[PDB]
Amino acid sequence: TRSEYDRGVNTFSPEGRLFQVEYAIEAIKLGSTAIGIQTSEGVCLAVEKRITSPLMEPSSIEKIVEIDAHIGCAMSGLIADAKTLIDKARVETQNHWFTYNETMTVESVTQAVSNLALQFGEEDAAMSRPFGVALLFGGVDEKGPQLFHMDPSGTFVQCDARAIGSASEGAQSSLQEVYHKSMTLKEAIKSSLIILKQVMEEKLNATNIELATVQPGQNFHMFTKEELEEVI
Amino acid sequence: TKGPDAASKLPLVTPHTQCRLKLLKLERIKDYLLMEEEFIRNQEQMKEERSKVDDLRGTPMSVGTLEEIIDDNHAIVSTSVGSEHYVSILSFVDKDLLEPGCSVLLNHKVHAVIGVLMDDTDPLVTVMKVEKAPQETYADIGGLDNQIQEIKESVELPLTHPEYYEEMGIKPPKGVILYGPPGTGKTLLAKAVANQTSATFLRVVGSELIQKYLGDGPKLVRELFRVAEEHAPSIVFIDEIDAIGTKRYDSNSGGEREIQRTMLELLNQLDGFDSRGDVKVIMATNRIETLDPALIRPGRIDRKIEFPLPDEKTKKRIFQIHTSRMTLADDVTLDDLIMAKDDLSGADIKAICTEAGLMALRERRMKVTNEDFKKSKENVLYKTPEGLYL
Amino acid sequence: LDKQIKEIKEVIELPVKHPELFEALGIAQPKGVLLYGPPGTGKTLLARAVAHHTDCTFIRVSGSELVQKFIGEGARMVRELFVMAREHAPSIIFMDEIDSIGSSRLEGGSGGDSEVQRTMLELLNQLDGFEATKNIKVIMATNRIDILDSAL
Amino acid sequence: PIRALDEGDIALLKTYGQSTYSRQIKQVEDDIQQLLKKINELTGIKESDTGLAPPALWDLAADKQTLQSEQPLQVARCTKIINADSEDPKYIINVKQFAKFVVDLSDQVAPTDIEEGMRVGVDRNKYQIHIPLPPKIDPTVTMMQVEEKPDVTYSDVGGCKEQIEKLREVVETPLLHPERFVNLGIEPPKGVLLFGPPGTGKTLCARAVANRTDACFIRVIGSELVQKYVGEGARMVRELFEMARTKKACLIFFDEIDAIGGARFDDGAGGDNEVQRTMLELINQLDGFDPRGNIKVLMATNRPDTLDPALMRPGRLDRKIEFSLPDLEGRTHIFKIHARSMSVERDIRFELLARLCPNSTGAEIRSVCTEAGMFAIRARRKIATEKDFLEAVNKVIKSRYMTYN
Amino acid sequence: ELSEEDKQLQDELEMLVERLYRPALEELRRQIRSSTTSMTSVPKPLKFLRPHYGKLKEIYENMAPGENKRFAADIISVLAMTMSGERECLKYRLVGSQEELASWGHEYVRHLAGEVAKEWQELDDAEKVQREPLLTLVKEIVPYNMAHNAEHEACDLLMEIEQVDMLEKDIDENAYAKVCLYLTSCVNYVPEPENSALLRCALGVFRKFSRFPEALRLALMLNDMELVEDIFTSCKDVVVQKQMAFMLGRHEEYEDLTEIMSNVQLNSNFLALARELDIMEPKVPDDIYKTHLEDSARMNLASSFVNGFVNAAFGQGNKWLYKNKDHGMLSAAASLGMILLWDVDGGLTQIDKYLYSSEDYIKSGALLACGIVNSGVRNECDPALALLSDYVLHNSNTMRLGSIFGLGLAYAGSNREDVLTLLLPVMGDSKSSMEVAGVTALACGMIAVGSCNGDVTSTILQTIMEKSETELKDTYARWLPLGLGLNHLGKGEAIEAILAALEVVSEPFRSFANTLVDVCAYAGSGNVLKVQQLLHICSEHFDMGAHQGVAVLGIALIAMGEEIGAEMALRTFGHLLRYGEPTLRRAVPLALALISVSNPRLNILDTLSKFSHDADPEVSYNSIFAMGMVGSGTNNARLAAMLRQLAQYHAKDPNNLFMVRLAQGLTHLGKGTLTLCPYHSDRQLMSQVAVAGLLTVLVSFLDVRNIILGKSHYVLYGLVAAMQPRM
Ligand SMILES: Nc1ncnc2c1ncn2[C@@H]1O[C@H](COP(=O)(O)OP(=O)(O)OP(=O)(O)O)[C@@H](O)[C@H]1O
Ligand SMILES: Nc1ncnc2c1ncn2[C@@H]1O[C@H](COP(=O)(O)OP(=O)(O)OP(=O)(O)O)[C@@H](O)[C@H]1O
Ligand SMILES: Nc1ncnc2c1ncn2[C@@H]1O[C@H](COP(=O)(O)OP(=O)(O)OP(=O)(O)O)[C@@H](O)[C@H]1O
Ligand SMILES: [Mg+2]
Ligand SMILES: [Mg+2]
Ligand SMILES: [Mg+2]
Repeated sequence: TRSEYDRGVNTFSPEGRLFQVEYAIEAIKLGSTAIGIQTSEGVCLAVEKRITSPLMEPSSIEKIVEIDAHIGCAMSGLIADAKTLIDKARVETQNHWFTYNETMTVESVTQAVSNLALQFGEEDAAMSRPFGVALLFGGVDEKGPQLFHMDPSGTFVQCDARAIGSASEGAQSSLQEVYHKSMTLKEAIKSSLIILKQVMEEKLNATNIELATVQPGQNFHMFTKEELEEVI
Repeated sequence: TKGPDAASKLPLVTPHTQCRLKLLKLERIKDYLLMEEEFIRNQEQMKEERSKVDDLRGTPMSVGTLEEIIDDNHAIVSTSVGSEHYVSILSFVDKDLLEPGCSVLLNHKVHAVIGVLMDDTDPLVTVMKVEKAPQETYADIGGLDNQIQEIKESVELPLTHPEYYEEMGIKPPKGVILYGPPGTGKTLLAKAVANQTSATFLRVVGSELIQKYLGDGPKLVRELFRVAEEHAPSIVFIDEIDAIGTKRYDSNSGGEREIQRTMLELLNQLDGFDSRGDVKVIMATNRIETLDPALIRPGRIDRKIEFPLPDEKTKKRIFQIHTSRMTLADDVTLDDLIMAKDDLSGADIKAICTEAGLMALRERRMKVTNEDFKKSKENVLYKTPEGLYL
Repeated sequence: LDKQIKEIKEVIELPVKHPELFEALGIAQPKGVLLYGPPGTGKTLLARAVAHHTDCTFIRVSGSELVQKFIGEGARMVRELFVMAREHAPSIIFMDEIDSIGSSRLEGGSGGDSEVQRTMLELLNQLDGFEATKNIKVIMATNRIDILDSAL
Repeated sequence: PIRALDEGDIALLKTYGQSTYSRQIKQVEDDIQQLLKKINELTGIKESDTGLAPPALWDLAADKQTLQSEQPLQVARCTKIINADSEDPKYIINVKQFAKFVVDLSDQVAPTDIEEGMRVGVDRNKYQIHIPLPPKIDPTVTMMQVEEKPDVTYSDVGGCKEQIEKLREVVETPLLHPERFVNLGIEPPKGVLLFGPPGTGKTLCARAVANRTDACFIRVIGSELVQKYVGEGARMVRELFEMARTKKACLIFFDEIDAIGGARFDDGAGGDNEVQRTMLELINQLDGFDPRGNIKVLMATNRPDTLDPALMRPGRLDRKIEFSLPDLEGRTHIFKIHARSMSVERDIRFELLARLCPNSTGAEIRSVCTEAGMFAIRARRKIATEKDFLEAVNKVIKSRYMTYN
Repeated sequence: ELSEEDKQLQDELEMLVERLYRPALEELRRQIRSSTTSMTSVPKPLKFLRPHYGKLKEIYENMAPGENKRFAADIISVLAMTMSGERECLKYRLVGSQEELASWGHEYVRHLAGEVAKEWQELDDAEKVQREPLLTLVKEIVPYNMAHNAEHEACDLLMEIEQVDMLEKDIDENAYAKVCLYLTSCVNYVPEPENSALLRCALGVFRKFSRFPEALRLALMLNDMELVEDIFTSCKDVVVQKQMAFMLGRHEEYEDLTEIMSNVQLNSNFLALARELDIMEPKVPDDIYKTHLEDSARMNLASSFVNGFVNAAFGQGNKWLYKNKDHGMLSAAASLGMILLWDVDGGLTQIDKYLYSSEDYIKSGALLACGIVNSGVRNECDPALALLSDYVLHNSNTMRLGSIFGLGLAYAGSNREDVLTLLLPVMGDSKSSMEVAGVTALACGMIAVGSCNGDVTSTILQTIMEKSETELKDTYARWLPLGLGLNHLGKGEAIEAILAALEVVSEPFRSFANTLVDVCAYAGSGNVLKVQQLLHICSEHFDMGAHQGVAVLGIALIAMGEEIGAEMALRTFGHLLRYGEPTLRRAVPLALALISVSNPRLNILDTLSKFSHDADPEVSYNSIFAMGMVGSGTNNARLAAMLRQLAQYHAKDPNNLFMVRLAQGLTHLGKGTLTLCPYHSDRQLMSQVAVAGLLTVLVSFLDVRNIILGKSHYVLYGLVAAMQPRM
């Protein structure tokens, strides 16, 4: 049936579906899992790496990348698209700071990255397929710590705790069970690591996971090797 | 459910190289065989009421098909004319063997029940049955070690070790494809299974399930699988399944739909509504990309074995096998052919060996040489533009 | 065509006449020959000469003879032909224009020559397969082999 | 440059380079083969069964049989009692392929028990009626009725809750609680086309309902509906539906119906029109100018894309049910059931296994469990583990992703 | 063809034969360059001088010594070996001073070897003077063979018609793999005592190369204890002496040599290997069975038998023994002693405690327990010997019936004169009972183990000379022949005198005597004439039954070496039971079992199953016990499953159920740790140990209805005496 309705982003199906958009959403699944948490003390991000074998340095599988001094970004999906949208995010944050001399709120930043992900095939901009990447922007704006999830179809929303990636449906349940509002960042780190361990194949061991935290204080902190060992 | 039939195979004298040990062993075979023949001839040559009863039995007994037995001594039978009769039942039948669809025996004149013929298997399937033991044991299968291990797990081990699976509730695989290029051993790995398997082996050819009469194909298939289940814990080798296995399409002709019907009946047999006994299906094909997911499914075909063009070590071992029985010359290093990464099949190695022997014979010699192998390869091999890469 | 005559003679005559040479060498008996060439360079005159000079049952299968309308007929015909050959062994089976009865295995289901393809598959199995042949030689001829199927 | 052996060259071949004990070995091989042939000639024929009985149950002086026999009935089906002409009824009969005769009654005590269709008796030369017989039940029609309940239940069809709910509704609920449908005023649908990707539990659901159903079940063998003798298939369909109507409450389970009837266009399919004809009979039975009775049909077909819209239209198939490549929870459940019976440690992450098997049919989940068992056996361990399962997954599901981090 | 140059060469040959003599010799002999050609067949001058063969032969006939007549013989003989011209002309040529073969080819070498062979067969012991030149020939050829790796052909010449030592003595070194294994196979299949000839030939090869842990096992194949000590003598390395002592037991520094020979620590090794993959678990019969998956004294016996067969020698009784009812005999006491096999330490205590106990069924069992425990282990402080020699000397059954089999268990395979003097005078049993005499013969033979002991042979002969006409042909008197057979194993044709002496026995009996003596004689080696005799003696129809039975058992015993022979015998036995009388059918399962004990091949399993559900209960029992024997000590799969199906089929059949449960117990026997297989070493030894037990078991089961379902049961514990570990 979907032989003439799902081969183009601009041909509606009888249901009213953008099947290329759902296919990009599926391509999100393939990626390595990420788990972002937002609590009263900041925002945490814990992601799984999929190191195939040594001789591939740690600093090429970029799941966490720093967005301004007050946001971190966890990627799930195609790397080229991830680079493009992270670059859009950085240039937007810095342009907003340049023009308004203030730190872009995470709502604004994820809104604008979504605004880029919107223009699939509009003849006023230049892509032709949805940016097949689902991103988590976890930052600290004037409303306290916040965490905003973006899906490839340009939809972004606040999330007090969200997991993305291959381990999406298998970790949303755990997050649902464990999360509670009055949570401290230490609890957030431990809980995210526990859920990652639950839904990974290799044994979590400080060189198959990345961790970062953006706090109402010290900037985005990427946990270093010794800190990884301590937490683990 | 009569029980396994398998095949009768005489023992295999271990030596192959021409040896007085081989002569002695083979004369051992000879003497025991002569002894068996003696016992037979001697005992069966040297060494009433039922006779007259079977005389009363109609001499030219016909065959009908029973339908709706009635009463204790009056059963309905049919005839090969489309007619049917309310025939009588004699006292010679064991009874309880008479079931609808049973091919019964009848008297020429009286047309009574005078037999049950619980042995009627279609000729097109009994000819396909295997009773020879083809001498291709797992010794001439150069390399292919992983494939042989998988096929052994599929076919042998739930016969010679039915404890591993029962120890942990798992159930053995039921089907295995062997798929790959033209000449890899997909049929040798079936021949060797026939050799070492004490279970019945059933030839099958996809081009043999397509029958002229409409609807006859999806009855020949049922006959085949019913014979397999009834007659043995057996193995069914559908060679060249690409003869019927093509993907089901809408089609607009009669023949294509009939072939698809044969496919559907095969699938219903492999995993239908009811169940499958201890029949293990081994299928063969040159292209697996042109088959229906219905039969490539992992419920009817639980294992798939590629037969990739053998690698360098396997190719070496294959030259070893197919030259072992030849008078080699010391000036022959079986590595000139190995090193070259030219597509070489197992059949291609066999043909190279044969052709090399032939070139020697033309040179008036009976022992191969390096130049002879070179010429054999060159005149045997049958069959991306430069600079487009690198 | 002296070299071609010598090669065809080798493959067909030498085994049936003198199997002992092959046995002593230890090499599997050659089992089939196939002829290339433009239209008018032997490829059936050689078959005619071989038939005229052979002491074995010569048979012809040339043409589209294996392609008959009713399904489940070509495979039966090829099988019964090889039954005839095995019965009257030793024998040489000629097949002119094998590309007709057996060529590239193109996809089927909608617009593929599935029936002639099945005929070819049965021929494949009978030439070589489980319970192979003893002294039946098969000669094939084709004016252009390019499309002739790899399994054959 | 090429030479052919001739004259003494060919004898020197096979005489010169040779072992002195070579002709002897060849001769003994040849005569071993010939002795194999001779022994197979001496023996290799079995007396067969032939249905001969054991003793103490036979009969001697059975000549009473073979003195009174041959009754060629079953070809008698009275079709017109000729009005009976009051006295001298003068029955008529059809022996089918043979002929149509007009016949009398002989030795029959009650010359009324013929009922005008009662499958009467008949003699060979003179066809006088002798005894009547009960109706005809085709052997195939009676064998199609699944009598052995399959050994599956509605707790092993994993990963399909909605589909099982719908199937259970249509098949069971009207049968075992008719109050609700009548009370609420909805006539329960009768007809369900189970479709989906090849292998998801379709036949398994069919088996489960067969196991749980207290009603007639007919596993219509697809190939027992395409015979020779044009019209036989339609007759088979009619007989199946007649047997159904005879039964109180019926569940027919036409499977692999893609064989029985796709489109209706002929072009070159004129020779294969008998299957089309039996398919038309199936339609007219499923619904036409006749109440169908308590008959509910669960057709199955992996490809409901070449089926005839006449058969598909929801006057005959009411609850077309798709089976979906099970989601993560369903895959969890399938893995869990298939590993229930295995020797697997008490700490395997079956959630993880479900995640690792994307868009995998339950058939492939079964395969993965069994290949995990195979790997455990090959390693010669009495307990497989999550690592063994992962090896099985890599073996089955997939059979480089450097850009989907 | 005849290329121009080829025809020129042919014309040169024509001129040479048509044409004084020195150039002719020179060029004609140099034309054998064609044969010497390293790369060629079809030597052209051979077959080019085909029409001239008669001319050359007649010229040689009308030739006299001189310049010619010397090198023309070479050409004459090569043209000969091509066609005609036998060893008369061959050796005339060789006397022509050309034996080197260097100027000739490997083809001529092999043809010469064959020609020498065929003249040797054509000749007899007369004209032996010609042999000596031919012996020098063979001596000249063999080095050429060891040069050009024709080791098979050299060994062919050696084995040819006779035995030869010079070559395999002078067969160099470090290249003996062929002369070792290939001649081992030839040995395995030889038909004559020139078997033993090749045996000590290979032994001499090993000795010359100073590496003989293969002549180690060859010693047993050589029925020469003197050769056993001869091999034991050198033993220059204590390290290999240890392994030799262990092998001898399984089949300088004097402190431990005798200890290892007697196997005082084999129990320790067995227990250590049990700890390795521990299975130590006192069990319950149902688990060996699966009755949950579906108190007669018969069930007691079945449970005891299965439990003992499974937990044998694991050191784990009166409480469960007490359930006795007539046939509730010493079976279970023997079962406890067996579960305590080879555990003399606690064996003494337990057996004493359970011997100071109730009536015969508790003391005879204790004595059998002592003996069966002592089986396989010896010590200077003889155990149980005092009890056996002092207790139970009165004339009666039960007591001595068990005690003598216990003594046989204690000291089988020893040929010890002390126990021989204990048992031979006590063999006098016309005073005692018939079964007692039978068991006395059993123990005497089981100790003789083919010793050819004249004294024990005389005892058996005099016992059988003591003849009661009605007693002989009733039952339970065949163990005199059994003991005679055990006293005489595989000695070859050295049985004719015994056969002539026995030929005085009555006609209806002594068929068993002759057949069992003959089979206990030559066997395992494989003699086609002998198996012909066995098959024919089966084949005479009798319108006796046990005579064909012993013949069948003999076919089994003889066809126990060559696996090729074993398979052909499987075929023959299928034919036998198919076209066979009920006695023959009953006997066939025993033969199948002997062919494949504890080696459960699907073919034998299938055939026995197909013959199981038979109208004759005796046939059924034989088939189900054959199943047990094929599955013994393997835990094999699907044997238990099909066997439980058989039991459920024979649900209410008492005897069938008992025997099938015994078959299941055999199936789980030793939990795999013990196997009944003979041929312990290289699967190539008619092991004097456990062959006596197996043969006794099979002879007894030749008639199961009378003895097994009678008043005796020690057959099973004889089979246990045959048992041996698989670790
Ligand atoms: N591993 C192997 N060792 C030796 N011979 C091999 C091997 N594999 C293939 N062959 C050759 O394969 C030939 C038989 O054909 P083979 O089984 O390879 O055909 P296929 O293409 O796999 O199957 P099919 O016969 O169905 O077309 C035999 O001559 C044998 O020489
Ligand atoms: N080398 C040749 N020597 C003799 N005659 C030849 C030769 N080549 C072709 N011919 C002639 O060709 C005819 C033989 O037909 P040919 O064998 O070429 O046909 P074919 O094998 O059936 O070919 P195709 O498939 O192209 O029809 C005869 O006229 C024969 O004289
Ligand atoms: N969702 C599922 N729940 C439970 N078992 C399943 C499921 N999917 C597949 N299976 C397994 O697959 C097998 C059942 O396959 P089934 O016969 O139902 O397939 P099908 O979809 O009808 O296939 P076909 O296309 O051949 O008709 C059983 O092993 C069952 O365990
Ligand atoms: Mg093949
Ligand atoms: Mg032509
Ligand atoms: Mg199905």
